[PDB]
Parts: sequence; C-alpha cells; structure tokens
Amino acid sequence: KTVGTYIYETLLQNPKQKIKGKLVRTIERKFYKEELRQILEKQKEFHQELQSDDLYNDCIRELYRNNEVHQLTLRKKDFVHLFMEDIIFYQRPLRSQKSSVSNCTLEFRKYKGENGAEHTQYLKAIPKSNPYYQEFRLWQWIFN
Amino acid sequence: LDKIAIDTNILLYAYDNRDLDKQDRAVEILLKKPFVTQLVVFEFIKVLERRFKMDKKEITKLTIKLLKEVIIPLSLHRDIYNYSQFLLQRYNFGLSDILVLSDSILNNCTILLSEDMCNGMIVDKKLKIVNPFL
Amino acid sequence: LDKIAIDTNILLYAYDNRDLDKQDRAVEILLKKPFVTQLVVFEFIKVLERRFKMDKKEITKLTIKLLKEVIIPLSLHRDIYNYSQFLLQRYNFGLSDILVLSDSILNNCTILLSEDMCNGMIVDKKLKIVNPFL
Amino acid sequence: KQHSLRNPIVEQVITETLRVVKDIWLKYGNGTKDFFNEIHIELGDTRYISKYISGILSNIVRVEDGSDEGVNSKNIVPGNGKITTQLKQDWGLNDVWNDLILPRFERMNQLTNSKDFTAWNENHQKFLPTVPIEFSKGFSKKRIDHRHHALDALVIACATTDHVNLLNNQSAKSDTKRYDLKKKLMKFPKQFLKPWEKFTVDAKHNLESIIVSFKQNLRVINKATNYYEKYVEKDGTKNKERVEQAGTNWAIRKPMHKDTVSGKVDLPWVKVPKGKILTATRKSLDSSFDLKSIGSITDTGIQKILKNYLAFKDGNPELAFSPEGIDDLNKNIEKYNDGKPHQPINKVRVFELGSKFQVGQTGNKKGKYVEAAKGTNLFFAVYEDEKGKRSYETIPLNEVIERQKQGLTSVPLENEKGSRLLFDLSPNDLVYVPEIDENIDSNFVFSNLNKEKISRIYKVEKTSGTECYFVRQDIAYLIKQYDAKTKIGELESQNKLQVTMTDDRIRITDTCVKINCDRLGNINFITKEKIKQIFNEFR
Amino acid sequence: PLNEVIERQKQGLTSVPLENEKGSRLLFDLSPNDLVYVPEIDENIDSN
Amino acid sequence: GKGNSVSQTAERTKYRSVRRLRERFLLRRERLHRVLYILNFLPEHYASQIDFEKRLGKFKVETEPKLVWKNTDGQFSFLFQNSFNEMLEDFKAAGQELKIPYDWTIYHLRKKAISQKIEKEELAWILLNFNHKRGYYQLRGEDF
DNA sequence: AGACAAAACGACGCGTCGTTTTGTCTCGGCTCCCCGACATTCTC
RNA sequence: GAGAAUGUCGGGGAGCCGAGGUUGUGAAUUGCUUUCAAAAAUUUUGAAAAGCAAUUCACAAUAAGGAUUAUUCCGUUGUGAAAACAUUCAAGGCGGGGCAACUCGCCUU
Ligand SMILES: [Mg+2]
Ligand SMILES: [Mg+2]
Repeated sequence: KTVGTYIYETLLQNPKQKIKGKLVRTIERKFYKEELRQILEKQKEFHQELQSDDLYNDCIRELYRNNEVHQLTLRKKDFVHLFMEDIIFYQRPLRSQKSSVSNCTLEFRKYKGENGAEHTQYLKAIPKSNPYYQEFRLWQWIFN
Repeated sequence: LDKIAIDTNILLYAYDNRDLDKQDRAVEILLKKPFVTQLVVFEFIKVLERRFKMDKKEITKLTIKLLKEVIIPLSLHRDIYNYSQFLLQRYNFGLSDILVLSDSILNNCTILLSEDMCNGMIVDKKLKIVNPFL
Repeated sequence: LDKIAIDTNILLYAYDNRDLDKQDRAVEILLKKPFVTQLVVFEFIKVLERRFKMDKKEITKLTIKLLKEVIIPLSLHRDIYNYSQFLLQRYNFGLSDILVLSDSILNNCTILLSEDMCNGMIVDKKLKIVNPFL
Repeated sequence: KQHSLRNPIVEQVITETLRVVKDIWLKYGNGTKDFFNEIHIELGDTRYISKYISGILSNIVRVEDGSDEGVNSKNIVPGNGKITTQLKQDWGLNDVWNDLILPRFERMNQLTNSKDFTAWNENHQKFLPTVPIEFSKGFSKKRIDHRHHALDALVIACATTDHVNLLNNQSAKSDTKRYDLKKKLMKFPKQFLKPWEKFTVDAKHNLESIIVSFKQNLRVINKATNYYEKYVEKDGTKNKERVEQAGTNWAIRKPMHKDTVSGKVDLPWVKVPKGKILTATRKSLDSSFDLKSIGSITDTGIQKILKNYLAFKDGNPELAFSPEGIDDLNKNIEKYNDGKPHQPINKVRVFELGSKFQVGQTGNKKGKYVEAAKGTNLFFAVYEDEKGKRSYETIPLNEVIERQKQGLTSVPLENEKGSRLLFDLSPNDLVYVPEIDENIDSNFVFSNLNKEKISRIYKVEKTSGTECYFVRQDIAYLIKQYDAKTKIGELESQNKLQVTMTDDRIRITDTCVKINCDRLGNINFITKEKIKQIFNEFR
Repeated sequence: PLNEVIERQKQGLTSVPLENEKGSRLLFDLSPNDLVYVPEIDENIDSN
Repeated sequence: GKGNSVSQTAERTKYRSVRRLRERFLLRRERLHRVLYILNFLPEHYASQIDFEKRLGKFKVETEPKLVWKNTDGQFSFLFQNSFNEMLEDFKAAGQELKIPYDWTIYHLRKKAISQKIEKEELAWILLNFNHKRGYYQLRGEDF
C-alpha cells in the first residue's frame, strides 16, 4: 500500500509512534511520485476543475508568460504532468563543466572585440574517447 | 511621534517683516520647539552679521535668547564628516546643506523644514524635506 | 605643559604654495597634533569652496583625513554663546573670532596661533595669542 | 588567479612571499634592475614550494648573457637542514638563541617555584633553558617564537654555493681535491670561518631588534555582484539574458553568529541581573545531569520527578541516566511523580543567564537568540574623558556592519559619556606598553626603538566586554599550556594575559599606545613630509 | 554647590552647566520656592 | 597534515548550497500557491493573505498563515471537521482512543485520496505536504 | 533656634576585577572539471 | 631538463539532491509553580488564568538582509580604497539530440 496509508496504519496501531525522522526518514522518490499520481488521477474524476482546459491553459500562461515554446509544449499535457513532472518533482540537471575544460597549447584563434583590441580565444582539448585521438595515441604506440 | 528639525531659512523668514505671511508661517514653525543644528545657528549668525550688518551684541543676545527659550540645539555629532561624505556620492546639494542634513539625520530627526532643498524628497530613507510656507 | 589651539589661518597657509615659508612653518605647527575647533574646520570648508573652488568630494576627503590623523578636533562647548558674549564687552574682535577664542578657552586651551587677532594679547588672563610665522 | 595551486595554504604563502619581495625591493633598491645579486631559498607536503617559488623567482636573478639557462637560475641555491643546523651550532646562533629565550624559562621557574626549567652547565658555565620530561611531549625551543624564521633566513643567506656543495657532496674520493674548500671555509676540519668578524654580535643586535608583522583580516562587508537570468524586451522581441542587480547590496565576510539558537524564558524563581536575560535550549537528558544541572532545567515538575529518580538511584546520574535508566524512568513514571501520570521525558529545556541577541527583526526571527561567533569580536574601543581616565568597550559585529554600511568608521569616535576615543584595537594589532616612569602623551619619535622599547611590544589576541588579552609579539607557542589539573601555565588559564608578563604586572590597556608597522616590520608615524603630502596629493 | 555657581556667573555663563559629564542635555534647574507640575501616571507630558 | 575540509571556501560553498536548496523549495511552494489560487482551491481565510500581484505567491509581510487553522476573533478553529470525525471513527473501530491531535487528519486524507472523493482544500494541503517531503532520487538513474 | 546638610544606617541587592571553567550543528548520495606526486616508453 | 602516451595514489573547485536538529505558531493529552477562586479540617479538595514544560502532528524560519518572476539568484572566498573588482562574458556560419525549450560538436575572424 502507499506510504501515506502505511504511515496511517502504523499510527493506528501505535499512536505514540514518531513519524518524522523515526518511522519514515528517507524513501525512494518513486513512492511519493506514485502516491501523488494515484491521488491525482483518483481525485480527477470527481473535480471538474481538473478537466477544464481553460483553467489548465490559465495556469500554463501564468506560470510561463514569457516562454511561449514551453507553453506550446505543456498545452498537450494535463494537470498530472504539470503537478508532478513540472512543479514538485522537477530536478535540475548538473551545470555544464565544458567551460572548465583545458585548452590546447598550439591552436589559437584571433579576433577583434568592440574595444578595437585584438585578443585570442583558446581551443578546447580533445576528449580521449574520441576515435581520432584513439588513432593519434595508438599510432604513437606503433612508432614507439 | 516625529523629531522635527529646521534650518536657517525658517529663522530668516521669521526675522523679516517684509513678507508677513512667510514670517507667520515661520513663527508657528517655531512654537512647537523644533530641533535645530549648531551649523544652522552659525549660518544664522553669519547672515545677521553680513547681510543685515547688525551689531554683535544684539545678535548674540538674540541667539542666546532663542537657544534658551525657543529652539533646542542639537549636539554636534562626531560622525558628521564621514556621513556627509557618504551622502555626497548619491546626492548633489551644496555641501553646507549636506552637512545640515547629515547632522539632522545623525540626531534622529524625522522631518526637516526648508525652501531651497527640493521639498518632499527622501534623504537615505531617514528624513524628508518639507516646504511649510506653501 | 600647555594646550595648543589653532585657527583657519594656519591650515590655509599650510595648503597654499606661493608662501613656502608660511606653508613650512604651518606644517611643523601641525606636527605637534594641535587641537582644533569645529568652527575652524567649518570656515576651512567654506574658504576651500569659495577661495579655492575645490569640488565637494575632495574637500570632504581631505577634512576627514586631517581630522583623523593630523589635527585633533575639540567638542563644541555648550557655553560657547554666553562666554562669547562675555568677551564681547571687553574685547574688540570680529564675532567669528570671538567664537573661536570662546571655544578654545572653554576647552582649556592656553595658546592660540594665527596671523591676525592682536599678536601677544592675553584674553581673560587665561589664553594667549601667538603669531608663529614671525 | 585564485585556486591555481594545491591548496589555499601554499597559495597564501607564495602570494605573501611575492608581496614581501616586492616591498623589500622598493624599500632597499627602489625597484631598479638586478638589485638582488643572488637569492637563497629554503623550506625546513611543503615540498610543493621548493620548486614553484624557485621557478617564479628565477625571473629576477636570471642572467640574459646565455650562461644561466634552465628551469631555474643558477643563482638560486636551495639548501638543507644539515647546513643550517651545523652553521647555527658552529657560529653561535644557537647560543644567542638560548640567551634570547632563557628569561621566559626563568619566568616559568619562578612561577612554578622550582629550578627544573633551567639547567646549569660548566662547559659553558651558564644556565641553559630546559623542560621537565613530563612537560616534554613535543616541546621545541625554536618553535615557541616567531623570529626564528628570520634567524633561519639569515643563516641561509650567508651560506654560499660552495658551502652547500661541500655539505651535500662531502664524499670527495680524495682528500686533496676538496681540501681547498676545507681550508677556505673551515678553521684548522673543526669549525667554519665566520662571514665577517662581527657576525655574531651583529646577528644578536638584529635578532633582539625585530618586530613581527601579523597579517590582518578585518573584512566585515564587501560589494557583491548578482547576475540573474531574465526575459528582456529588445527590438520588439523577448530574449533571455543575464541582468545585473539594481540598488546596493553588501556581502558580510564574517560568520554573523553561532549556529545554536536559544529561546527567551522568564522564571519567577530566579533573579535576573539588569542587562542580562534567560535563554533556554532543548538538550538530551543523559549521564552528565547532576544536581546542579538538574536544577538548571527550566521545568519544575521535571526537576521534581528527576531528582526523585536520582535519589532512587543513590544519587548516581550515570546509573540513573543511562539509556536503560532513562527507559526505566519512562516506563515507571508514576513511582517518581507521586503516582501522578506524566508523558515520557527524553529532552529537556535547560536555561542559561547571559547576553544573547536577537538574530533579526522580521517574522519569528525576533524570537531567535544567538551568541557571537568565534573570532568575530574584532574591534576594542579605548576612549578618554576630559579628566584623563581610560574607558574600554567591545563593539559587536552587528554595529560594525551597520556603521560600515553607512560609510562611517567601524568604531564610534565617542562613547555615551562623551569621552573622546583614543583608538580601536583588533586581533594581531601591535601596541607599545611604556614603563611606569615614562609619560607617553606626545612621544612619537619611533626611530630610536631599542631593545627595551621593543621588548615592551604586545600583540592583541582576543577581547570580551572590557577585557583585552595580549601576548608579547615575539611569542608563538608557550613553554607549557594550561591544564585544569595542575592549574599552571605560561600565561595562566587563558594562555594570554590582560597584563604584562614582567614583574610590575601592569594593566596593558591602561597605558598602551597603538602602533603601525608595514610588511617589513618598520614603524609608521606622522612626519612633516607626510603632513605635506596628505594635502599635496590633493594639491 | 555655590562655588562653581560663583565662578560660572563670574565668567558670564549660566548658573548651571547645560550638560553633565555624560553629555546628557540639561532639562532645567530647580531652586527653593520653584514650582513644578507633576503629571499623572498615565499622562505623557513631553511637549504639552 | 591529514586533511579534513581544510578550506573556508568549502564551508562557504556548503552554506551556499544549503541556502540554494532552501530557496528552491520556497520557489516550488510559491508556484504551488499561484496554481492552486488559479484553480480556486485555497480557502478564503488562507488565500486572502498571500500576495499574488507584486510578490507572486509570497505571504503578506508580518504574517504566518496556516492552511488548517482558521483564526476568528483571536480563536483558532479546525476546518476539516468531518474528515476528523471519520478518522476518529476509524480509531474507535480500531479501539485505541477517542482524543487525538487534529493535524493527524492529513494521513487519513492521504489514505482516503487513493480511492475516494475528498474536497479540494484537502488536496491542496496534500500537494503542499508532498512538496515538503520529496524523497531521495539519483539524477542519472541507470537501473542496475 | 530652627530648619537645612549631610552623615549614619540597616537594609537587601548588586557588582568586584581576577580567575577559572564551559560551550562550540550532523550526517547521506552522486557528477564533473582542474592540478600535483610517484611508475614505464619514445623523441630533442 | 622538456614533450607526448599509458597506469597508480592524492588534493582543490564547482554542481544536482536527501534526512534530522533548533527557534516560533496552532492543536491533542498530562504535569510543576503562583495567583484568583470556592468547599472542608495553618492544612486538604474544586473551577479559571498566567509562567515553565513534557509526548505526537501540521506549519513558519534556518546566517541579519536585497533582487527578480527566470521553473534565475546574491549573502561566511581572495585582492585592496577605486566600496572598485575576480570567481559567468564576442561575432557568425556549418552541424548532431530530442514534444521543444535547451544541450553538444566543427569551421573563419
Ligand atoms: Mg543652506
Ligand atoms: Mg577669523
């Protein structure tokens, strides 16, 4: 049964039970996701506000006024995806470390900025799993 | 409810009878024991001695009488110079006015009264300049 | 043992160049950390804005630097006005000079330094005036 | 660039080394070409500095003729501890070091009314510093000071390339080949020749005349730039771009307070002195809860039940307040609550009387009471009244923050009594403590700093209320710290004194005068030329 | 006491110093046969 | 010499991360307020004191609203009386007590939401609770 | 002489600088960049 | 000594998240103390309030503060007087990836 109903049952059988930090501290996000889902689909058949696409578009526009692309994406979904996959359970990806990658000591590029000066942009180093560096490395081994 | 201060302008328009209405305004500005800065008294002495060419003795009598009975002198604050320099980056007034505002603020004054200081304006979200003669 | 005070003249000769000897003697006089009034700083600011047309920011920076390091400000005595009126009966001086001597005296100063104000004249048998550039 | 090395420690070390090299260059050679004929480097984990600093410093002492080529200049000559210790033993640097450090050992002897801290000898016919074996855990006579660093630097500098070659490649394969260096550098192979006749006396004169410069971190507020993504209207189209924050917003560069948060309570059954409040915090009921601490529990009924239990266990909290004992109390709460029912107890609110300030003024922040964080009492104001008495105060970081935000000085220049401020003190500051007979009011003339003058220099260490603690600037580590068992130490319990160490034992704060040194330990004071330049730079 | 009153009045000053050592501004001076109004415990007489 | 977080930069980074997590939770809550206010799901007593015009979704300054405790003339009252009655019926059927905290109703509703019709305010309370307790989750996934 | 000045006075609380003593936020997962040291091979 | 290649052991920085703890609000129960407040023999019982609590739940905050409506943030780092910075930073084009936002490569100044 769902974790909420499990907690309710454990509170039924032992009314002195400490829930927060004792009974359930940490569980996989799948339980909260599935419970909130089941709740929202089951409550959906009874509340007409969860079917009114006018209200759904209103929430879409309010939340993403300046992003028409994202509005177009979410105009196809419904309240279920908006509540779980968008608001509550939205986890951002890791920031890119590509900008911190080293540079080759040989290849340079020159360009002139708005200040009239001439400065150099670096060229990022090659990933090792690239087949082309594979060729470089193992030819080096052939010669060695 | 609010510590109200004044400047040399109120005293000067009070002193003169040429404009009866402004003189009046000024005098009912003084009845409520408005606070005052020592620099205001110094400028008042300067203008009485310079513009009006009045004798030293009688202007000194008037200053002592006003300070004893009329206006409440405010102790000169030691951070007046640094604070006036701080207000100097964000505001563009005559530096004498900036010292007046700095000393008024450092003494916890809520309302300042004057003419040549852009009434209604807020100085470091602590004190506002009001033209009362209007 | 003595408490040395100074006037606007010493600072003004210190600042200017064309009087190399006066500027020199002024700068040695500033080495002994002589006490100053708040008035003297006020007329210093006024003369820098009028005679020397310096901008406000640099003026405030310089006065803050000097008050922090070289000269030691003295508190504005509350009896400055009554005591300045006291010397008014017996002494023949400009009222600003009477105030500067009043505040120097009320702060336990024994020797004051300046070109003007009647060299070598003891004021109320407790303060002396010395012209140091001579 | 920041974070370009192994760890912040070595980066700070290298950066400060560079800064000091620039300062000495400016002061002693005015930054001209090839002012440093040669540079010697030594370290004494840390090996990361042995090569990086040498490579960086090769750029000053390198020769462009083509003879000096490589990763490092041939003029850079790293040494080893063998050379430095052998030179120190041979040339008498060790002897002057013991003579310099011994008075601390006589002070320890007098304080412990023994003679075990000094050992007489007859080969030198004198007293040498020493420590009892039970205070000899990791004691080192070099490590307990700051100027040993400079002494090591000196003994390194005079060591030429011939000396390091001789003492690193002593294996000669023939006595004659290295005999030239033996005769040139060592007296006849017994002792090495001094760099000059007056080396030892000059070294003594310098070592007893070094003031130590301590870097300071008084960062309270600084400016911070905030870039945030936002949709901006440009050319009739909305585009996502970064925008810089409008208005002013400062960043506090110190921890504002301590993590633990307490709440205010009012107890009729305790007397509260004026200027202090009672703050209560929840803590676990455990084995360290005796009668005095049980009486410091804010609930009276919990106190009743808990003392009943403790009496029931023969007055032994360890047996009473073990987890098993706590369980036994919880199961049978009736037989210690006079038979009355009560909920179980695991944590109780203990109250303390003191000075705790509100964290903030919005919402429920006005109910959180915290304590000043470690190392955040940074300013100690010293004022004077017209009569002459000195007044002391410690301003918390809150008022420092607010004052510095309004462009003012960190410390108010007058106190509530109108007393004019002498000055403010910060950790790592330096002050001069004049003798009881000296009258320092307009002394200045800090050019004739002699041994007596420099020995009366004290460094601030910490402050609280009106108390300021000082350590002599030449002291790094104590001969013996303080332990609550023996109740002895070099500088009593705090390991720092509110007074001098010397026999007069005078309050340092009542007569000290603040001083200012540069990176090189040279005093800075007002002079005519300086006064001229104050407003020459504005001229 | 009367002594510093004497030299204060001789120096042309006011009988009582207008600020104390703490810098607190002088409210006023009282003399024998003076009159004061003692307001009620609820009244707030500041600029009445 | 051994190494244990020997950097003040690391401590600053830790505080920054904690703060960032805190404001992201707050932002999620704000967006939930906005959407639920659009849906007309918040009750009048609660919704009247969230700003929706200038401070989008934030509470009015100097106010600590609770979704469940209605304050009338200085007294606090619970709003879900009927679900509370049903929960106490469940306990007395289990035969434990007849006197329990009011705020235990949330778990009863969470069990009820799986297969029954609950009013909208309970559903908003449940969504906010889920926003409070999200659960552990690895971004990569990579089922082993 | 009588009525002001001020010293006692029995009260508690306070406060005393000098010193020591006491207290002080904690764990969990994972990703992805950079550098350093020591190993081996080849070339200038 | 330098470069490149392959393995080993470390350190630093940044990032995406989780669970407590604490302080405060509200509630359920049960206590200690005091006062009102009646009954009874200075003492015992009863109603109410306040102070302090304990067990459980929901909630508010979690460095004071300042932006912003992007599904974005700045606030415990270094430098140093500029209260100014550093830690994001050009233009194009030719492409791969998805419901697309967004992400990832190649080419020329
Ligand atoms: Mg003006
Ligand atoms: Mg004059």
